[PDB]
Amino acid sequence: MREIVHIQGGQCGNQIGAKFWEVVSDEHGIDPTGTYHGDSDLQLERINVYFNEATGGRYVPRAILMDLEPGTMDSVRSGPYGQIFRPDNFVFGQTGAGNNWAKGHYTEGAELIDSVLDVVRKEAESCDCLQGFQVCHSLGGGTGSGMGTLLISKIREEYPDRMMLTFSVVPSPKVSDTVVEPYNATLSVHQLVENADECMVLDNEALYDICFRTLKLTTPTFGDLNHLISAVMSGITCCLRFPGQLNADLRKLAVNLIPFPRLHFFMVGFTPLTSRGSQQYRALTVPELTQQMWDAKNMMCAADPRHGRYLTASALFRGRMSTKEVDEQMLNVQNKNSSYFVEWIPNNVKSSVCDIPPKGLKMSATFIGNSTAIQEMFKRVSEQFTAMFRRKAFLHWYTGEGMDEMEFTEAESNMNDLVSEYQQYQ
Amino acid sequence: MREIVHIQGGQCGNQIGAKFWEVVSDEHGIDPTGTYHGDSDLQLERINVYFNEATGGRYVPRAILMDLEPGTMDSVRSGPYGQIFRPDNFVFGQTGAGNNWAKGHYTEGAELIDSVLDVVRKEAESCDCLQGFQVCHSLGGGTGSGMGTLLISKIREEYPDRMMLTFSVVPSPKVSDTVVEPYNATLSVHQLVENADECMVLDNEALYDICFRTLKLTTPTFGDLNHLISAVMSGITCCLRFPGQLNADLRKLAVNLIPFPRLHFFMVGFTPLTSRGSQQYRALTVPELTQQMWDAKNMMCAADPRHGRYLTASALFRGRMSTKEVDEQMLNVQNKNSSYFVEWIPNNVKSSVCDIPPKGLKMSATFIGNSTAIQEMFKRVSEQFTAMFRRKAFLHWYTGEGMDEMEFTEAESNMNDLVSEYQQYQ
Amino acid sequence: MARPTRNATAPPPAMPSIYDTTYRAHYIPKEGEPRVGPGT
Amino acid sequence: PPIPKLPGYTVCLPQSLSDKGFKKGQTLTYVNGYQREDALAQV
Amino acid sequence: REVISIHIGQAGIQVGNACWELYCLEHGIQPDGQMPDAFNTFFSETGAGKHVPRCIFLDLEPTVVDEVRTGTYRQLFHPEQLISGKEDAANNFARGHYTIGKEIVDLALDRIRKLADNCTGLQGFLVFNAVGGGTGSGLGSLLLERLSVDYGKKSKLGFTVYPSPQVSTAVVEPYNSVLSTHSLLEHTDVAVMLDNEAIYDICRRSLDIERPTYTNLNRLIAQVISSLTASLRFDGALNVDITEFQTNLVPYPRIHFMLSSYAPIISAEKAYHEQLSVAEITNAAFEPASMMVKCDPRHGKYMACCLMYRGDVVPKDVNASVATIKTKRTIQFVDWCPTGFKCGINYQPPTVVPGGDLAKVQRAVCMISNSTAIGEIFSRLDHKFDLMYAKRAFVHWYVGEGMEEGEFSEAREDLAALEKDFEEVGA
Amino acid sequence: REVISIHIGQAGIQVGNACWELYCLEHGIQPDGQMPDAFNTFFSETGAGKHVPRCIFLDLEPTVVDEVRTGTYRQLFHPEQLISGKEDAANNFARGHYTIGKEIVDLALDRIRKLADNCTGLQGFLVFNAVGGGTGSGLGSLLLERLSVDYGKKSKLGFTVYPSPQVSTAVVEPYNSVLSTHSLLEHTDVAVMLDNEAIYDICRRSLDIERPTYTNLNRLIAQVISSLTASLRFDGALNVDITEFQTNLVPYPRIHFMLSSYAPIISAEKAYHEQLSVAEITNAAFEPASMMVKCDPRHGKYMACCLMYRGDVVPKDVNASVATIKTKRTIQFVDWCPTGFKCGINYQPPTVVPGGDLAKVQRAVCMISNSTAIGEIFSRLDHKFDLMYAKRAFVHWYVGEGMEEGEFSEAREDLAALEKDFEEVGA
Amino acid sequence: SRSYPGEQVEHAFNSKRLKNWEVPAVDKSQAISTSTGTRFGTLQPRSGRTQFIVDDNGHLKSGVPKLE
Amino acid sequence: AFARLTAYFDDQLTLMQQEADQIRKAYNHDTEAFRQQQQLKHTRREWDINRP
Ligand SMILES: Nc1nc2c(ncn2[C@@H]2O[C@H](COP(=O)(O)OP(=O)(O)OP(=O)(O)O)[C@@H](O)[C@H]2O)c(=O)[nH]1
Ligand SMILES: Nc1nc2c(ncn2[C@@H]2O[C@H](COP(=O)(O)OP(=O)(O)OP(=O)(O)O)[C@@H](O)[C@H]2O)c(=O)[nH]1
Ligand SMILES: Nc1nc2c(ncn2[C@@H]2O[C@H](COP(=O)(O)OP(=O)(O)O)[C@@H](O)[C@H]2O)c(=O)[nH]1
Ligand SMILES: Nc1nc2c(ncn2[C@@H]2O[C@H](COP(=O)(O)OP(=O)(O)O)[C@@H](O)[C@H]2O)c(=O)[nH]1
Ligand SMILES: [Mg+2]
Ligand SMILES: [Mg+2]
Repeated sequence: MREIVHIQGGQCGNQIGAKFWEVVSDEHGIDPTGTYHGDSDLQLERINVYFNEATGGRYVPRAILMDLEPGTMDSVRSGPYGQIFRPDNFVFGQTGAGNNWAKGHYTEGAELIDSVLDVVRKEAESCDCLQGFQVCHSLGGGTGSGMGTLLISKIREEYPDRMMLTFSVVPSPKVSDTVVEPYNATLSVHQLVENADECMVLDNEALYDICFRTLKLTTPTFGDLNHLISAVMSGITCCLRFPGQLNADLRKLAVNLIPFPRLHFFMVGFTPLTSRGSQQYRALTVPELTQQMWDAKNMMCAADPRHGRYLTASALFRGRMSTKEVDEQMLNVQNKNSSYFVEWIPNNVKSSVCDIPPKGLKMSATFIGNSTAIQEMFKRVSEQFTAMFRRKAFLHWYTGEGMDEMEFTEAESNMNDLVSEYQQYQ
Repeated sequence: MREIVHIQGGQCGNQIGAKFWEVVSDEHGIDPTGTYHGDSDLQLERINVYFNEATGGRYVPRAILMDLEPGTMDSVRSGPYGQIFRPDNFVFGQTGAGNNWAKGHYTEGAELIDSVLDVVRKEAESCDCLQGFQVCHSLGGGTGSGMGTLLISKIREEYPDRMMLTFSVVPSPKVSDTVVEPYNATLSVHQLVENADECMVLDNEALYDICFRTLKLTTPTFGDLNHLISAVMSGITCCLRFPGQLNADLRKLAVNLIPFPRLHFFMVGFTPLTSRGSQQYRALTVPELTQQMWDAKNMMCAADPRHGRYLTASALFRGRMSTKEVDEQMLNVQNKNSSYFVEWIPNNVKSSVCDIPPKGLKMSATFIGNSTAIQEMFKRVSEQFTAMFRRKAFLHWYTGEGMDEMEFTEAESNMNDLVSEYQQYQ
Repeated sequence: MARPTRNATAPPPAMPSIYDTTYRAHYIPKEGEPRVGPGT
Repeated sequence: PPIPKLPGYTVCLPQSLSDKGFKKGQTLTYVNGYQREDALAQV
Repeated sequence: REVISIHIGQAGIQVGNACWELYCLEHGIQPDGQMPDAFNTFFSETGAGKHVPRCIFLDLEPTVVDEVRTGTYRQLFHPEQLISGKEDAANNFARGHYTIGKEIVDLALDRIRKLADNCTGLQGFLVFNAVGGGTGSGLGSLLLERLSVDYGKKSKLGFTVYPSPQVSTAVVEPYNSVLSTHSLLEHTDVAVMLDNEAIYDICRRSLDIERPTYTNLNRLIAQVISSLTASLRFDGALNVDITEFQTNLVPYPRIHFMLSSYAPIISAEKAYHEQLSVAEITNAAFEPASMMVKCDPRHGKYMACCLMYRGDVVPKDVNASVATIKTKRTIQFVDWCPTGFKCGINYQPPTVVPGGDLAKVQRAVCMISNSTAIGEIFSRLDHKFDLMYAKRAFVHWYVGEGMEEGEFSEAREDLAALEKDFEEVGA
Repeated sequence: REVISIHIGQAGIQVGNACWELYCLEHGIQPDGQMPDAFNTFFSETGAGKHVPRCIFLDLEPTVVDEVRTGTYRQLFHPEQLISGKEDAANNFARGHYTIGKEIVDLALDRIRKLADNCTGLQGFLVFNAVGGGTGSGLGSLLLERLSVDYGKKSKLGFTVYPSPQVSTAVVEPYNSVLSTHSLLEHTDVAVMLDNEAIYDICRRSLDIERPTYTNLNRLIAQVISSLTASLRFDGALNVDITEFQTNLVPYPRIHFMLSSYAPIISAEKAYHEQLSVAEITNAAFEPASMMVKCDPRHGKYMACCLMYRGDVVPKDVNASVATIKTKRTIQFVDWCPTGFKCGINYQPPTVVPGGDLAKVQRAVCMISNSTAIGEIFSRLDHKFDLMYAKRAFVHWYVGEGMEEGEFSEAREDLAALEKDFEEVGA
Repeated sequence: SRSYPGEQVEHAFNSKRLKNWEVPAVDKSQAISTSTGTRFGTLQPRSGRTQFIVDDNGHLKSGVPKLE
Repeated sequence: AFARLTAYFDDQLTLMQQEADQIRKAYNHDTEAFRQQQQLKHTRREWDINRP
C-alpha cells in the first residue's frame, strides 16, 4: 500500500540494518528461514511495507545493502536471519574507501552508483504507491557518508516527492573514531540540509550513557546499541504497519514537526528502559511512560534539551491506552515546563496512538523532538572543522582527488547559517 | 502447416543449430533416436513445421548444415542427437575458408553453392505452404559470413516473397576472436541490408554479461550460450507451433516491427533467467517478467538501448495469463519511459500471447526491440574498418582473390549513410 | 596441527499440466434449466 | 520428472576429462577418385 | 582481501621466517603446506591440498636463503619466491643501489607482478627491511621507487628497522640510514620504525629473558604484524582495513613516521600474577617502557594515534579509557587535532607459539601513533652522519661504486628540511 | 583431412624423430605400427593394422638417417620415405643448393607427389630445418621453390631454426642464413623462428635443467607443433585449421616471421607448488622471457597474435585474460588493429612422454605473434654478415662450387629492403 | 590498438575488476575521442570513403606525415 | 505447484553439482599423484648428466 524501501550504508549502517531486520522479521512473525509462521492475521495485512512475497509464504525484505568492503556484508550474512536477504540486492565494491569522503563521493561513487541506482529503481518501481526512502548510516566514514550521501542526492533528484528518513549516527567529542570526523560530517551535513527530508540524529556516547546508567549493563556491546536504534525505527514505523486509534504516517509526522524547511534535524528517545532488577519496581502507565520520555538522560543524542527551546515535539504511543490520559499528560508536561517551549506555537506537541505494542511489552512510546539545542552539536563540529581547515591539515587527501577548497568553504557557510537560524529561532 | 526451413552456417551456426534441434526435439517430445514419445497431442499438431515423417513415427529436421570444413560436423554428429539429421543434408568442403570472406564468397562458393541450392530447393519444395527460411551464422568467420551471405542472396533471388530470419552473431572489439572482424562484418552487413528481411544481432559480450549477472554461472561454456540462443529462437517461433489467444507469425512480427525497409536490425532478450539461488527468493508474475524484459542488462547486443529511442518493440508471451495485465504492463512501461520511445509512433509495443510454455516453466517471455541504439555498434565496427582500410592492413588476401577495393568503399558508404539515417530518425 | 543445511524438496503429489488451452479449459459440456411444461 | 532443457540447467564438469574420449571421427569425407570427387557420409 | 609482504635483506627475511610460522599456526596450516577461507588473504590455494604464501624473500647473501630452503618450511615456500644473489652489497648503499640492485630488481618486480596478478582484492604491499644494512637499504629503496612508479597509489606499508641510538652493529649505518630515508620520504605511504634496543629492553624487563637473541625480536615483530592484520583476517565488532592508516595518521605528505607499541608483553608467571583489563592495557600502551622505538614522547606532541584491540574487548570501556586519557593532561595533543584517536576492535585473541615466551591472554593492544620524538630521532641521527661526513670518511667507497657528492649533500639537506618541517608542524 | 611434414637436415630429422614419437604416443600407436580415426591426419592405414607416417626425412649424410633406420622405430617408417644422400654439403648453402640438391630434389619431389596423391583432404605441408647448415639450407630452399611451383596455393608452414645471436656452432652460418632467407622470402607462407639459445634459457629457467641436450629442445618443439595442430585431430569448442594463420597472421605478403611461445613449461615440483589456470598461463605466454626466439617484443610493436588453448579451458576466462592483456600498458600493438587477437580452444589436454621433463598439466597455451622484433633480429644478423662480407671471407668456397657474387649482393640488398619494410610498416 | 566502449560491459571490463591493479593503459581509451571523453560515451558518426594514405605493400606515401 | 517443481529441479542440480565438484577434486588428486609417481626429476633421460 504505502511502501518504505531501506538503504544501509557502511559498516554502521549494515550492522544497524541487520539488527533492524531481525527485529522487524520477529515482529511480523517470519522465521530466520524466511517463511511466515505468525498467529494473528493482523501480521499479514501490512507486511508489504517492508517485505515481498516470493513463493508460498516466503517474504524477502525491501532492503539495499551497500558498502565498499566484503567484510561487513560477510559478517551480516553469516549470522542468523542472514539467509533472508536476496543476493541481487548486495550492491558491492572491491577496493574500500578508508574514511575518505572524497573517495566515497567522487571516485568510487562514480563507478558504484550506477548499480546502486539500478537496484533502487527496480525496488521502488516494483511497489505500487511508494511512501518513501529510509537510509541508515554514520557521518564519520567515507563509504557510509560519501556513498550514501551521493545516493541521497541522486534519489532526491529522481523522486522529489516521496518521503525521506535519514538515521544518521554523528560523532561526539569524547570518543572520536576517525581523525577526519569533522571533515566528513561537515560535508555530509552540507548535503543533508538541502537533500534529506528528515534526519534522526543518533549518538554513540548517548547510547553508552543509556546502557550504563539506565540499563545498568556490564558489557553494552554494539549489538545492544544497534538493538536500541532498531527499536526506535520500528516504533517510528509502527503506526504505518498496524491499525491505531489516531493514525499518523511519515508525511504527517514531518509536516507536524517541521515549521521551516531547513529545520529538519531531530533528537530521539525511547521508553520504557528499566534496569534488570528495577523492572518489577515500576508501574506501566502513561504517566510512567511520559515522565521518562521527556527525561534529558534518556535521549539518544549529546544535546541537552533544557539548554534550548522545544520548537516541536512528537510522541508515538503503542498499547491499549486512553487518549484522555495521553492528551492530559502532554498538556501537563507542556504547561509545567512553560519556559522550554517556543511562544508562537501553542500545543507544540503532536501525539498518535497505535494498538499493537512491541512483543513482550504491554505499552511503549517513542519521542521525536525538533528543538533548537542541536546547534550546540553543530557549533561543536564547526569549531573543529575550522580549527583544522584554517591551517590545512589532512587536506591533501581530499584535494588530490578532485575536490577544491570552495566545497569546504560553502559547506562551512551552510553549517554556519543553519546555526544562525537555529539561534534566531531560539 | 506454415514451413520454416533451417540453415546452419559455419562453426557457430552448426553448434547453435545442434543445440536448437536438441531443444526443439525435447520440446516436441521426440527422443534422440527419432521416435515420438509425447504426452499430450498438442505437440503432434504442429510438428510438420520442423520435421518430416520418414517411417513409422520417424521425424527428421528440416535443416541444412553447411560449411567449408566437415570438422565441426564430425563432432556435431558424434555428439548426442546426432542420428536425427539426414545424411543427405550435410554439405562438405575440403579446402576450408581460412577466415577469408573472399574464400567463402567467391572461390569455394562458386562450386559448392550449386549443391547447397539443390538441397535447399528440394527441401523447400517438398512441403506445400512454405513460410520462410531461418539462417544462423556469424559475421566474423569465413564460411559462415560469406558463403551463408551468398546463399542468402541466391535464396532471395529465387524465392523473393517468403520470409527470412537471420540470426547473426556479430563481433566485438573486446572479444577479438579474429583479426579481420571489421573486414568480414562490414561487408556482411552491407549485403544483409540489401538481401535479408530481418536480422537478430547476437554477441558473446552480452551473452557473458547475462550469464554472469542474471544466471550467475561459474563456467559458462559455449553450450550455455548456444542454449540461450536456441531458447530465444524457440520462443520466437512458438506461435507458429502452438495455439494462442492472440497469434503473431513471422510476417505479422516483421510488419509490426519494421517501419522502413532499411530498419531491420533488432536487439533481442529472453526472460525469465534467474539464478538457482534466487529462484527461491523471486516470484513468477507478468510484472516480474516485464521488468526483466525491459532491463538493459537482459539485452543481447553491445548497444545500450537507452542511448537512443525505441522505434518499435515486440513481446511474445508463453503460458496462461491475463491480457489485461499484459496490456496494462505494456502501457505502463511505455508511458513511464517517455524519453526512450519515439514520438510520432503511438503504441510502440506489439504483444502476443501463446498458451504453451516451455517444459518445466509456468510462464515465459521473449522480446524483440527495434531501437536506434544499434548504430553504436555499427559505428564501432565502421571506425575499425576505416582504421584498417586506410593503410591496407591484410588487404592483399582479399585483393589477390578477385574483388576490388570498390567493394570496401561501397560497403563503408552504405553502412555510413545507414547510421546517418538512424541518427536522423532518432 | 591441534552452517545451515536444508533438506531437498520433493516434487508435488499433484503434478501440474501445462497442456491447458484456454478454449478447452473454458469450453466443457454444461447443462442447465430443463424445460418446464406449460400450465393449464 | 526429467530435468528440463533450460539455459541454467547444466552441471559443470572439467572439460579435459570425458569417458568417451575426444577423438574426432572421420565419418564425413571424400573419396580420392579423380579431379571430381564424391562426398561420403558413413554411419 | 589479500595483502602481500616482501622481505628485503637478512633482517627482513628472518622477520619473515617468524611471521610466516605465526601465520601457519594461526590458520592451522602444517609446515608441509596443507591443512589436516580466512587463509585466502595470505596463502593462495593451489589445486588440491596445498597453500603457498604470497611473499618474496629477496636478498644477496645466499647463506640465509639456503637456510630457509633447507629448514623446516622447505615445501611451504614456492621455489621461485626465494630470490637469492651471489655476493653482498657489504653495507654499501651505492653498491646495493646501482651495481647489484639494477640486476636483481628486475626479477623482483617480475615476480611481484605475477603475485599481484594472481591477487584479487589487493589491499596493498608491505615491506620488511632494516636500513642499516646494504642490501635492504640500497635495493630496498630501488624496489620501492620502481614499485611506486609502477602502481602509483597502492598502500606500501614499510616496517623499517632503524639503528638504535647507542647499540650499533656497523659504522656506516648513519650513511645508509640517511641515504635510505631520503628516498623513503617520497615513496613510502606509511612507515613504522623499529629499533633493536627498545625490543631488547622489552624482553629484558617484561619478558624477563636475560639472554635474548634475534629470534625473540622477530617473534615480537610477528606478533605486532599479526595484531595489525587480524582485522582483515577475522571479523570483529569494529573492523579496519590497511587503507585507513594512510588517511588517519598522515596529516601532511612528508610526515609519515609512527611509533609502534604493544601491550601486554608478559611472561607466563606475570600472567598468573596480574589481570589484564582494557583500562590498564590502554594506559600501559602509552608508557615509554612498552614502545618498539627508543624515544620519549614526553618531549613531543601526539599528532595522531591508532589503537587496535584484540580479544575480549567491548566498546564501552575502551571509550571510557580513551575519554579519561583525553581529560587528563599528562599527555598533550597538537591543538590542530582535537580528534586525535582512532579505535578498532577484533574478536580473536592473539595466538601462542610452542616454544615461545608469551603467555596467552584475553586481550591485547597495538598502538601506531605519530608525534615529534621522531623529529628528535632524525636530528640525533643527523648528528652522527654529520660528524663522519665532515672529514669525508668512507665516502670513497660510495663514489667508487657509483655515487657522487651531490647525492650526499642533497640527502643531508633533505633531512635538515625534514627537521625544520617537524619543528614548524609541532608549533 | 591430412597434413604432411617434411624434414631437411640434421636438426630437421631429429626434431622429426621426437615429433613422431610424440605423435605415436598421442594416438596410441605402437612402435611396430599398429594399435593394441584421428590418426588419419598423420598416419595412413595400410592393409589391416598398420599405420605409416605421412612424412619424409631427407638428408645428405647417411649416418643420422641410418640411426633412425636402425633405431627402435624400424617398422614404423616405410623404408622409401627415408631419403638419404651420399656426401654432405658441409655447411655450404651453395654446395647443397647446386651440386647435390639438383641430384636429390627429383627423388624428394617424387616421394612428396606420391604422399600427396595418396592423401585426400591435404591441409598442407610443414617443413622442419635449420638455416645455419648446408643441407637444410640449400637443397631445402630448392625443394621449397619446386613445391611452390608445383602446388602454390596450398599452405607451406615452416618451423625454421635460425642461428643464435652469440651462441654458435658454425662460422659461415651468417652466409647460409642470409642466402636461405633471400629465397624463403617469397616462397614460405608462414615461418616460425626457433632459437637454440632461447630454448636453452627456457629449459634453464623453467625446467631447471642445468645441462640439457638437443633431445629436450626437440621434445618441446614437438609439444609446440602438436599443440598448434591438435585441432585437426581432436574436437573442441572453438577449433581452427592450418589455413587460418595465413589470413589472420600475415598482414603483408613479405612480412611472414612469427615469434612463438608456450606455457606452462613447468617441472613436476613447481607444478605441484603452483596452480595452473587460464589467467597466469596467458600472462606467461605474453611474458617476454618465455619466448622461444631470442628477442624482445617490448622493443617493438605487436601486429597480431594467435592463442591456441588445450585442455580444461572455458571461453569466458580466456576472453577475460585477453581483455586484461589489452588493458595492460606493459605491451602495445601497432596503431592499425584494434582486434589483434585470434583465439582457439581444444578439449584434449597435452600428453606426456615417459622420461620427459614436462609435467602433466590440465591446460596449455601456445602463442604465435608478429612484431618488429623480427626486424631487430634481422638487423643483428645483417651486421655480422656485413662484417664477414666486407673482407671477402670464405667467398672462394662458393665461387669455386659455382655461384657468383651477384647472389650475395642481391641477398644483402633484399635484406636491407626487408629492414626498410619493417621500419615503414611499423610506423 | 584501442578499446572501444561496450555500453553494457565496460563496468565489468574496468581494469581493477580484471585484477590489473597497476596504472592502466589510458592511451588506448583516449585515442578514441568519445563524445563524453571518458570510457562511457558514444562514438562520432563518419561519412564518405577512406582514401589510401599508404602505397602498396605497406609503405606510406611521401605527402602524409609520420613519426620519424 | 509450479514453484515447488522449480525448487525440486534446483535442488537436484545442486546435488549433481556437488558430485561434479567431488569429481574435480578427485581429478586434481589423480594428476598430482601421477606427477609425483612418474614425473619426478630423477626419472629422465638426462639425469645421468644433470645428477648432483
Ligand atoms: N630487529 C632485527 N634486526 C636485525 C635482524 N637481523 C639483522 N638485523 C639488523 O640488520 C642490520 C644489517 O643488515 P642485515 O639484515 O644484517 O644484512 P643486509 O640488510 O642484507 O645488509 P648487508 O650485510 O650489507 O648485505 C644490522 O644492523 C641489524 O641490526 C633481526 O633478526 N632482527
Ligand atoms: N634445435 C636443434 N638444432 C639443431 C639440432 N641439430 C642441429 N641443429 C642446428 O643445425 C645447425 C647445423 O646444421 P645441421 O642441421 O646440424 O647440419 P646440416 O643442416 O645438414 O648442414 P651440413 O653440415 O652441411 O650437413 C647447428 O648450428 C644447430 O643449431 C638439434 O637437434 N636441435
Ligand atoms: N550504533 C552503531 N554505531 C556504529 C556501528 N559500527 C560503527 N559505528 C559507528 O560508526 C563510526 C565509524 O563508522 P565507519 O567505520 O567509518 O563506517 P564506514 O563508512 O563503513 O567506514 C564510529 O564512530 C562508530 O561509533 C554499529 O554497529 N552500531
Ligand atoms: N555463441 C557462440 N558463438 C560462437 C560459437 N562458435 C563460434 N562462435 C563465434 O563465431 C566467431 C568465429 O566464427 P567462425 O567459426 O570462424 O566462422 P566460420 O569460419 O565461417 O566457420 C567467433 O567470434 C565466436 O564468437 C559457439 O559455439 N557459440
Ligand atoms: Mg646483509
Ligand atoms: Mg648436416
